[PDB]
Amino acid sequence: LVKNKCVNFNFNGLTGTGVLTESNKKFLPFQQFGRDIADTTDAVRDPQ
Amino acid sequence: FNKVTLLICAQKFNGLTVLPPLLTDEMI
Repeated sequence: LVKNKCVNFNFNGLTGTGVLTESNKKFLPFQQFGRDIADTTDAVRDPQ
Repeated sequence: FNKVTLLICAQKFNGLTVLPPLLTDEMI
């Protein structure tokens, strides 16, 4: 797992490209995949 | 100014763009 640089991120099968820095949202513990206004995958829990 | 007041970079991340004015306030 690599961070802080553009990769074609492919997490849990789901994909996309961007620069992945950190996280703060603290999914309601059960929760897995984050979303925003356009839902646009605004987070992911690296599940490695 | 203070009365009339209002994400932005988020919708930017969809193709949005808000070009800045040529006449900034101070000049106006």
